[PDB]
Amino acid sequence: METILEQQRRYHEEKERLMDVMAKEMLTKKSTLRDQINSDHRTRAMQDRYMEVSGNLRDLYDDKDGLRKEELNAISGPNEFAEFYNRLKQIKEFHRKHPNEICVPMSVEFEELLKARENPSEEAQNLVEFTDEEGYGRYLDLHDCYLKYINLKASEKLDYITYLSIFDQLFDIPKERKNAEYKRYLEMLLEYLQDYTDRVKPLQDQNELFGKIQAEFEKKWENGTFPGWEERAQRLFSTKGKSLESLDTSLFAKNPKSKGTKRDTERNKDIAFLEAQIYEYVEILGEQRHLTHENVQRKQARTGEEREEEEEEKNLPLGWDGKPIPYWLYKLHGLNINYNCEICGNYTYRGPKAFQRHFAEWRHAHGMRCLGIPNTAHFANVTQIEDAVSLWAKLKLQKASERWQPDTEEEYEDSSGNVVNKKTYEDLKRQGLL
Amino acid sequence: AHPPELKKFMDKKLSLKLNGGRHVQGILRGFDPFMNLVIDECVEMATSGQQNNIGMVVIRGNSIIMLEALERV
Amino acid sequence: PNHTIYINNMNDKIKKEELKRSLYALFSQFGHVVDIVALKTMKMRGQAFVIFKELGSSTNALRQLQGFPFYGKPMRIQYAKTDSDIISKMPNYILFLNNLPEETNEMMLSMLFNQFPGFKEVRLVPGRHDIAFVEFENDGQAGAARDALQGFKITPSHAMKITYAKK
Amino acid sequence: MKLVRFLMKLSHETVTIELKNGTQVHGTITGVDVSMNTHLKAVKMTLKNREPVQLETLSIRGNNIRYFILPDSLPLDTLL
Amino acid sequence: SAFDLDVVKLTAQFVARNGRQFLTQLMQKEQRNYQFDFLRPQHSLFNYFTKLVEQYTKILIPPKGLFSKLKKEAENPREVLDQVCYRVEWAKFQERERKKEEEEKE
Amino acid sequence: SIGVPIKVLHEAEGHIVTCETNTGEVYRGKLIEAEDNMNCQMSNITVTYRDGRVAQLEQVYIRGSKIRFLILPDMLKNAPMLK
Amino acid sequence: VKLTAELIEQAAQYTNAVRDRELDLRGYKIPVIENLGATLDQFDAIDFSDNEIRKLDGFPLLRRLKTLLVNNNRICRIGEGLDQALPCLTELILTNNSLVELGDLDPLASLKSLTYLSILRNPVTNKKHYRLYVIYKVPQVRVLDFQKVKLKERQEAEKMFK
Amino acid sequence: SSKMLQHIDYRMRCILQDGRIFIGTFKAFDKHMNLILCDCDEFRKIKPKNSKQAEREEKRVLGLVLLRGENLVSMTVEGPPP
RNA sequence: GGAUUUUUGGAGCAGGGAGAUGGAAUAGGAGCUUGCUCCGUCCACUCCACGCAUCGACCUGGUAUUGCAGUACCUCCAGGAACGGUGC
Repeated sequence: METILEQQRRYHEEKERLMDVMAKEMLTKKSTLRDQINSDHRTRAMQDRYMEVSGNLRDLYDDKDGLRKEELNAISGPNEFAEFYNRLKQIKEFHRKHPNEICVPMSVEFEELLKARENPSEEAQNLVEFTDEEGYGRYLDLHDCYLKYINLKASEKLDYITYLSIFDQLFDIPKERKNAEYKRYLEMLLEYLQDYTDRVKPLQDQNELFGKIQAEFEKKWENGTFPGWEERAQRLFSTKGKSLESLDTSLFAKNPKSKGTKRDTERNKDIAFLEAQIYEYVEILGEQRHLTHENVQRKQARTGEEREEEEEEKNLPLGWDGKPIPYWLYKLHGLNINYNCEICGNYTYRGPKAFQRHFAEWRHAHGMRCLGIPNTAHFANVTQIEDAVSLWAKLKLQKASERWQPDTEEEYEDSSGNVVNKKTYEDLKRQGLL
Repeated sequence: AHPPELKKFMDKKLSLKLNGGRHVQGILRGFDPFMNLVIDECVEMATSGQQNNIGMVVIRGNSIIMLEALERV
Repeated sequence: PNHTIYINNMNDKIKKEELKRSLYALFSQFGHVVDIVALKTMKMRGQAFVIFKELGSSTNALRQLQGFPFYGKPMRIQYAKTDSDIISKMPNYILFLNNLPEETNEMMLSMLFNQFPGFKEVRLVPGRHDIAFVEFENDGQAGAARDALQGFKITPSHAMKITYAKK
Repeated sequence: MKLVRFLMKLSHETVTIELKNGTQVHGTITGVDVSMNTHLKAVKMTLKNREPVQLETLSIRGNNIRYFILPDSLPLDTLL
Repeated sequence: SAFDLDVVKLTAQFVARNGRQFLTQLMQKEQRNYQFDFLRPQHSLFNYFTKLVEQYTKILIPPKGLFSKLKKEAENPREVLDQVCYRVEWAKFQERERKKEEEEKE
Repeated sequence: SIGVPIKVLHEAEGHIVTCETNTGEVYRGKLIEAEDNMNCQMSNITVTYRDGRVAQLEQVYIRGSKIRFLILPDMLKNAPMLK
Repeated sequence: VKLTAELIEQAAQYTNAVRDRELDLRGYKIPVIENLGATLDQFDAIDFSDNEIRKLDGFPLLRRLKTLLVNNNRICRIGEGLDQALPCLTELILTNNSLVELGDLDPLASLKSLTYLSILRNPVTNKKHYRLYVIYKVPQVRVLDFQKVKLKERQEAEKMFK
Repeated sequence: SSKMLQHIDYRMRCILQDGRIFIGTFKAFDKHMNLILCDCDEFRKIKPKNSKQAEREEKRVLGLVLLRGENLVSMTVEGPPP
C-alpha cells in the first residue's frame, strides 16, 4: 500500500483530530471536579493518541528513505497510473456513499451527550480514581496509612494531632522509628499518595517528571543536597553522620558503607525510595494535606446533621371566598369520606358527587386510555383495574358476538355441492380454482 | 416442637453413621423430639473393621448424620 | 417434522457427556442448543436427541448432516416423531395440498401451514376427499414452506406436498 | 442488654471484620440486624492465606464471624 | 463512494509528484485514452481534490514524513498543552473578530 | 416464622434429590421424608461418603444439620416461593 | 453495524446443553468483537451464532472460558493471543468457517488446554495431510471432527514433514 | 431489615462451611436464612499438594440447591440477573 | 428464643524418613561484601513402605449393541496412574 505516503496520511489524520480535540477540551470545560480530573487525564490521553501517531511517524523511515528514491523518478507516469487505474476500474457499481473515510476522528476525539467522551470515551472518567469522600481531587486517602501506623505503633494517644503532625512535615525527627518497617509503611502510604498525585497532575509530562525525580534520587540527595555547619553532612535515609563532606562520601564506599550494615546504601534502597517519595509528596501537597486536614477538623467537630448530610453530599375546605366551611355544613357535605380511585394513580377523593363526576373528569379519562379500555360509561364506578379488565373482557366478547361478521357467517358453496365461508371461498377462488 | 418420623422404622434395623466416622448397627428402639434414636442390639463399628456389641445404645442425634435401613418395615 | 431432532448411528464406546460436547459444538451451527436428551441405557443406546429452536433448523441439521462422519460411524440425524418436553411446556400465495389427509387434525395442519410467516388459512377440501388449499398471508412464506414440503412427511403413511396453485 | 445492640450502632461506619474462615476484611457494611447479621460492602476480604478479594455487596454472617473492629472516631459509651 | 474516494486518492498521489506547473503525471491521464472526471476545476470535486492535495503536501513536507520525524508529538503532552492553548488563543481572537464584524455590519 | 426454605424442602422431598452433608456424605436418591428440622429420610439413594465409592443404599436417615446443601427438582424453578 | 455490550449483556448467559454457562448472541450478524468481558466472570461460553466476524480475534481475558461458538461466521484467519485469554478453553467450535491454509494453524498449537475442537466446512478440510497437520500441532486434543484422535495418527503427524 | 432482599434473583456467589464459592441465582431468605439457590453451581480448590503443580477448581453444578442454614460464610453477587 | 438439626461455632494445626543429589537471579545470619563453611521455609529425580486400599471419570487398542426418551453414572479385557475425597 502507501507506506511512505499513506502512513503519513493516517498520522496526519490522527494528529489533526487529536489537535482539534485537544484545543476544544483545553479551551472549553465543565463544572464537575471529578470530571475536571478525568478531563485533565483525557487531555493527557489525547496527547497520548497523538503520541501513538507520533511514535509511528517519527521513526517511520523504513518506507520513506527507500521509496523516496524509487518514487524519485521523473520519467514514468500514466503507465503505472494505468496499472493502478485499470485495477481500480473493477465493478464498483455499488451505488452507496461512505463518510467513514474521513468522518472517524470527530467521533473519536469529540464529546458525547451524557458523558463528554469520543469513540475511545466509553469508560473515560474518574471511575475508580475517586473514592467516597476523596472527591476526585478534594480529599485523599490518609485513613489507610493511618490505620497501618496505628496497627504498627499501638499507642494509647496516637490521635489526630500526632497523625497530622507526622503526615504534614517532610523530614523532621520522625514520631516513629524509621530503622524499623515504619519507613517501608511510609513508603507504601507514599505509593498510594504518589498514585493520587499522578492522577491529580495528569496534563504534566509523567515520564519527564519521572526523569527529573530520577535525577533527584541519583544526585540531589547524596551529592550534598542538605548542607550543614557530625553537622557537616548526615543522612536521614542512612543514619550515618559525617565529619565533613569528604568523610561522608568516603563512608559511602568504605567497607562498613559497602556491605557491613543491614542499612547499607543498597540494603536501605527500598526504605530510602519510600522516604524520598514520601518527603516529595508531602512537600508538594503541603497545601493539599492542609486542605485535607481542615476538612478532617470539620469532620471531627461539625454538627451531626451537617456532617452526615455532607458526607452524603383545620383542613377546612375552601369556599368561593377562600375561608373555612362551618362545621354543620362540612358534616352535610360529608368531606370526611374518601374514595380510593385506583384508576387515577391511587388518587383518593373527598366529596361523593365530586368522586362521581371524576369518572368523566380527565384523570379518570387518562387512566382509562392508558389502561387500554375506552372511557365509556359501562365501567364508571368500577375502580379496580382487574375488575375493569375482566368486565371489558366479557364486554369485548359480547360486542364481537353481536357483530355480524361476513367472513365467518356469510358462507359460500363451491360448485362441487359443498359449502365454505366467504373467506375460504375467495381464498381458494383467487389462488386458482374457484 | 415436632417429633421425628421414625414411626414405621421403629423396632427395625438401621446402620447409622455418627460423628467420629463411627457406625452403630442396631434396632430403632426409642427417641424424643430431640431425635435421640436409641438402639438396642446396637454394636459399634470403628475405623478398622473392629465391632463391639454395646447392649443398648441411646445414640443422640447430636452427631449421627446418617443411618440406612436393613429392611422395608 | 420436529424441532426435536434425532441424532444417532454413532459409537457406544463414546461417552454420553463427551458426545454431548461434540454434539453441542456441531449443533450450535446448524441450529440452537436448548437441551440434549441423551440416554445410554440399553433400550436406546448409541443415540440421543437435540432440541433445536426451530423445526426447520432441526430438519436442516438433518438434511445437511444426512450422514455426517463422527464417533465410529457416520451419524445420521433426522426430525423426530414428536417434540421434547421443554418445547412441550413452551411459487404463489395459495397452494393445493395433495395427499392431504382425510384424517389430519386441523390444529397440527395449522401449525404446519404457519411454520412459515403466518399463513392466511388452510381449507381441507371437504367434498371429494384427499385435497386441500392453503393460503399464506406471506406468499414468499407459502412458496418457501411448500417447496420444502414437497414430499413432506406428516403422519408418515404419506407425503404431503404443496405446489403453486395453477391459473 | 447485649453488645449485639452495640454493634447495631454501625451504619455508614468504617469497620474491619475478622470472620470464621480465617477471614480478615475491611468493610463498610450495609446493615446489621439483631443476630449480628452485618452485610459487607466495597469490602476487601482475605481469608486464610488469601488475596484482597473485593465485594461491592456482600452479606457477612453472624456466628460465622470472630472479631469486629469499629471506627476510631466512635465513642464507645455512646455506642453501647 | 469508496471508488470515487480511491480515484481522488490517486489524484492526490499524482498532485504530490507533479513537479512542474505544466509537466506532471496527470497531464497524460487527462487526454490519454481514459476518463478524467476529477480533472475539472469547475467540478465541486476539485475542492475535495485540493483538500487531498493539501493532505499529500502535509505528508510531503520533510517534517511531515519524508526522512525526519520529531517526537515532541509522539512523547509530548507539554507541547500538546501549548498547542491546545494556541488553538484556544486563535479561537478567542476569532470570536472577537466575529463579534466586531457583526457589530460593524449592523 | 415459617420458611419458604421449608416450602422448598417440601417441594424437594418425595422424589430424586441429592443431599450433601458435612464430611462429604452426599446421598442422591428419593429424599422421602424431610421434616422442617431437615432430618431427611432418603430412599434408594446413592451416597458417596465423599469416598468415591458412591454406593447405593436404601432408606437412609441423613440428618440435615450436617447437610451442606440439597439439589432439588430442577422443574420447580418457577416456585411459588420466589415466582 | 455496531456490536456493543448491549448485545453482550442482553445475551443469554445460562445453562448450555452440557450444563455449563453459555452466552448466546444469535441473530445479529455482529462483525465487531469488542466489549465482552462484561460477562463478569460468570461465563464460560461465548456464542455468536449468525455473525460475520472478519476473522478469529477480539476476545477479552477469560481465564474460565469453556465453550465458544464462532460458527456461521466469516473466520478467515486465526489470531495470536488466544491461550492466555482462554486457558480453560477446550471448546472453540469454528465450523462453517472459511479457514484456508495451514498458515491459519499457527496459533492453534500454543494452547495446553485444547481437546474439543471443530473447524469443519473449511477449505482446509479436503486438503491432503490436513488432519495430519492437525494431529501434529494439537498434542492434548481428544475430540477432533467428532471422532477420537489416534496414536497412529500422532505417529504419522510427528514423523512426517521433518 | 432484609438486606439481601434487593440482591436476590441474580447469580450470587454464596460462601460455604468449608470455603467454596457457589454462584446460584439466589431466591430467598429466612430466620435461619437457608438458601434456595437456583441455576446454582459450585467450585472449590483442586489442591495440587505441591507448588510445581498449580491450583485450580473443578466445576460442579447442583442446579437448584437447598443449602441448609449452617452454610453461609458470606453472600456476594457474581452474576447480574438473567 | 447462646444446650442433641442450621446463626454465639470442634476451631485451630502439622504434612512420613535420607543420600559428597540441586535451584533462591531481585530476599535470609554469623564467621565483619567477593570466595568458602554450617544453619532453623519447597519442589524435580532416585531408596524405602511410587505415603498405603476402595471407587469414579478419563488416554490406549480390541471388543456388544441400530436402538426412542427425558439421566446420580451405564459394555467387556487389559495397562497406566495425569485428577478427587473416604479409613490409617
